[PDB]
Order: sequence, then C-alpha cells, then structure tokens
Amino acid sequence: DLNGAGLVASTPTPQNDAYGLVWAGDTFYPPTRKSVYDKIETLATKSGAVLTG
Amino acid sequence: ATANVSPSTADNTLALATTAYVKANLADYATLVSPILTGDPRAVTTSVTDNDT
Repeated sequence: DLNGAGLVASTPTPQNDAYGLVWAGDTFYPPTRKSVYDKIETLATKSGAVLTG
Repeated sequence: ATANVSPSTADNTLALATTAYVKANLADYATLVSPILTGDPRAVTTSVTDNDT
C-alpha cells in the first residue's frame, strides 16, 4: 500500500510521514499537504504573530 | 502588532518582556517631575558653603 509491487519504475509518490528525521536527504519524495500543514500550524508569522508560552 | 503573554513583574530571565510588564515595573519608580518619595529616602550631605539647587 505504501510502495506498490512488481518490476515497475520507481516513480515518486507523496509520503505522509510525520515531520522529523525522515525529512532529510530525500531528494525525490514530495511531502503531503497534511504533513506540511501540521508543521506550519505550529509556526509564528512575520506580521501579527501571537506568541504564546 | 505582535503580542505575547505578559510575564510576571518579578521575572528576570531571558523571557520576552511586554509593554504591560514594563509599565508594571516602572510603576514602582519615581519620575523626574513631582516625585512623591516614601519611606526613608537618603541624599548626599553637601558642603555648608554649597550654593546651588
């Protein structure tokens, strides 16, 4: 379900891995929109940022 | 207009200071114009021949 099967060319597929160490050195795997969104939700903006903690 | 939760007036660490915190801290100090000193204020005893303000 994640990579497929058979003797077919390894075309890239968007991975839905959580943000972390698996995100370095990929060079041919694109992220998923959920994966990007989850990390971006936890970042401060340049303008009108409401810092907490 | 970036904002952050105001730290306590006793905070003396690397936490970001807010304008409300600054006002709260300065509320305990005397201004140049018409200060009302309370308690036991002390000043330097000048010479008897001193002739200024």
